[PDB]
Amino acid sequence: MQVADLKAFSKHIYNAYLKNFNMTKKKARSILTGPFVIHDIETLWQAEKGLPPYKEISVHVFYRCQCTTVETVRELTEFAKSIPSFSSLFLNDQVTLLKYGVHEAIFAMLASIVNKDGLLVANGSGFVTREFLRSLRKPFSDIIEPKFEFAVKFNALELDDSDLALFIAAIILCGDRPGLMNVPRVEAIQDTILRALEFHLQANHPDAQYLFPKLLQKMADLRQLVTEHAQMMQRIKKTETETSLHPLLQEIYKD
Amino acid sequence: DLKAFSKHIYNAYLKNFNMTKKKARSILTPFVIHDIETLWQAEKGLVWGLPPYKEISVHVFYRCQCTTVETVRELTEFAKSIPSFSSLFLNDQVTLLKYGVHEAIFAMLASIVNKDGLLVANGSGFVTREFLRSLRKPFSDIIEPKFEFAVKFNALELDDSDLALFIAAIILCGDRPGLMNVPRVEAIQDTILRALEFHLQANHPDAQYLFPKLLQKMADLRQLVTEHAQMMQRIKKTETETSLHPLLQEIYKD
Ligand SMILES: Cc1cnc(-c2ccc(C(F)(F)F)cc2)n1Cc1ccccc1OCCC[C@@H](C)CC(=O)O
Ligand SMILES: Cc1cnc(-c2ccc(C(F)(F)F)cc2)n1Cc1ccccc1OCCC[C@@H](C)CC(=O)O
Repeated sequence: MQVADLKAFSKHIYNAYLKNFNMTKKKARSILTGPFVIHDIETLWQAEKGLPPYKEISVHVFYRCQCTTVETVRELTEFAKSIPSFSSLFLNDQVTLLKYGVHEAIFAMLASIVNKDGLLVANGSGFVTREFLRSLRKPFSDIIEPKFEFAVKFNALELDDSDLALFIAAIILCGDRPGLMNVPRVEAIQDTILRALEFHLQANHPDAQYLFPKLLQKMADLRQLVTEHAQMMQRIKKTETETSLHPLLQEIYKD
Repeated sequence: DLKAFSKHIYNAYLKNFNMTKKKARSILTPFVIHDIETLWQAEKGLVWGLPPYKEISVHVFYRCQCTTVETVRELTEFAKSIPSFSSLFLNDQVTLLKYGVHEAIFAMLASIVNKDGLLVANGSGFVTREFLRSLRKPFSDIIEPKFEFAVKFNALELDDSDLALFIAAIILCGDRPGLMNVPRVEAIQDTILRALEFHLQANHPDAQYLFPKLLQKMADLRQLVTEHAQMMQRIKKTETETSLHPLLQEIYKD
C-alpha cells in the first residue's frame, strides 16, 4: 500500500466517522467554548424534566452512563462496518473485535466531550460537572474519576476528528483480542491503519513532535484503563445486587 | 447504463487483445506442429529472447511462458479501462491482476483452442493436443487440464462481446487475499455481472440457463488455477534447471 493509497484510506475512515457518530470533537469544542449545568440533585432532577426505576442518585447516574455507553456501542458498530476491510471479516471476528475494543474506543472518545470541569451529556444539551460526579458514593465515583484523569492528559495531544477517526479505527482493528479466527488479516488491516495514521500526523501536525509514539502509548494506557474499569464493573456486579446492567453490556463483560 | 457499459468494455477488449475469438475461429475453419520436426521447422520457419535450449518440453514450457506473460500485459491495459478499476487502491489493483490474470488467461484460452490443439504464433501455427500430450511429465499434466475446460466452455458458444464482460467479472473478483476494499470490488463486480446478464438476454435469447452456467464456469476456473498453482510448485521444485519469468515468480510467490 502506497502513500497515496493511505491518503485516500484516511478520507474513507474519516467519512465513516462523520457519517456515524453524532458527536464529533468539532461539535463538542464549539459547544464547550460557547447548555444546562447539572451540578447537584436540584439541577439533575430539573434536567430530568426509559431507565430502571429510580433507586438512588449514585445508581441512577450509573444507569445513565449505561444509556450513553449503549448508544455509543451501536455507533461504533456502524463505524466499524464502514471501515474498508471490516465487513469482509469473519462475523465471529467482527463481534470479537467489537466486544473487546469498543470500551477502549468509548473512553478515547469521551475525552472529546470532556474538559476539566465536567462533561457534555444529552447531545450537548446538558453538562455534568466533574465535581458532582466525584460526589456520588463509592464505588460509582471511583469508576468515573480515572476516565477524566485520562481524558485531560489526552486532549493535551490536541487531536482533531480526522486524527481520531484513525486512532479509533486502530483500536477496533486490534489483532491481539483473544479468540480471533484470522489474526494475521486483522493484523494486516491494523497495520495499514497505523501506517495511514503515521502519515496523517505528518501532514496535519507537522511541528508536533513525537506524536505517533505518544499515541501508541495512549493505546496501551487505554488497555489498562479498560482492565481497571472492567475490574470495577465486576465489583459492582457483586457488591450492588440491587443495581442492573443492560443485556448488551451483560454479553460484553460475559468473558 | 448497462447496454452502454457493455459496448465500452467490448471496445476495451478489441483495443487490448490482438487475437479475439472472432479472428481465431475464421482461421481454425496455419502450419501444424505435431512432432519434433514440425516444431524445429516452426522454430526456423515461423517467427513469433529465450533460454538456451535444454530440451523440447522445457522449450515448449518457455513458450507457454513467453505467451502467458504477453497476455498478462494485455489484461493489465484492458483493466485500466473497466470503469472505476482505476479509482480503486493501487494496491488492490495489483492484488486483483495477480490473483485473477490466470483465470482470465484460461477463459480466453478456449477462444484459440479446439479439440485437436491451439493456435500459436499469433495465428501462424497450430499445435496439436496430441503433441502436447506427448511431452514428458510434469509438462503433460500442466497442459491437458486446460483443454478439457477449453472444450466444454466452448460448447457454451460465447462470442467476444460476452467474453469481454466475463473477463472483467473475473478480474473484478472481490475474493482475493489481501484486498483492502472488498465491498467496492464486489460492487463493480456486481454491475459487471448485471451487465453481462442483460447482455446475454440480448445476445443469446433462446439460450436457457446460460448466465448461471457462466457463474459455475467462473467457479470452475478458481479450482483449475488452484490445481495449476499446485502443479507449478512441482516445477519450481523438480525442474530446477528450468527457470520462470520474473513476472511469473511475482504472481506465484504467495
Ligand atoms: C462515556 C460517557 C459519556 N457520557 C457519560 C455519562 C453521561 C452522563 C452521565 C450522567 F448524567 F448520568 F451523569 C453519566 C455518564 N459517560 C460515562 C462516563 C463518563 C466519564 C467517566 C465515567 C463514565 O462511565 C463509566 C461507567 C460506564 C458503565 C456504567 C457502562 C460501561 O462501562 O459500559
Ligand atoms: C494460454 C496459452 C496461449 N498460448 C499458449 C501456448 C502457445 C504456444 C505453445 C508452443 F507449443 F508453441 F510452445 C505453447 C503454449 N498457452 C499456454 C497453454 C495452452 C494450453 C494449455 C496450457 C497452457 O499453458 C500452461 C503453462 C503456462 C506456464 C508455463 C506459465 C503460466 O502458468 O503462467
